[PDB]
Amino acid sequence: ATSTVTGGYAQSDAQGQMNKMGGFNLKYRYEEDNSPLGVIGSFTYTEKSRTASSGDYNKNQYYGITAGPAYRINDWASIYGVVGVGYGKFQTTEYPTYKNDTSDYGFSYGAGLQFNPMENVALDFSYEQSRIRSVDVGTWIAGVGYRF
Repeated sequence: ATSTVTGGYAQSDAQGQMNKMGGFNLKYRYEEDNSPLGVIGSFTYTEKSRTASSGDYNKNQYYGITAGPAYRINDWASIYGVVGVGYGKFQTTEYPTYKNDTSDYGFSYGAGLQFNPMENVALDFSYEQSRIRSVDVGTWIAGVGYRF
């Protein structure tokens, strides 16, 4: 058996919305007891509550639903390119008007890389990019956890 366990942050900042890293990631992987299979799936949830002029809600979230198996290359490595989906949500209006434009899924892809130097250290790294109306966005997850 093994359990990768990880401890890293989730950032998503964009050319018009510097939504600070107010979120984490985690992952889970089983080994199949009958094949060298794995899976990975990160989840991220960032939030930073926004007022401070007079009361203008600038709510959004960034979350990245990541999915796919893990492939057994040769020796001590596993890579898998995966999908992700990274977009804003909620809106900016506050006054009785509504505005509702930027809130509908984009397209992303990532990779699952998963590395183990030690027996209480594991680290893993993914990168995703999205293009929301020509707003350049960056998303990566990195950290350090433990190794079971």
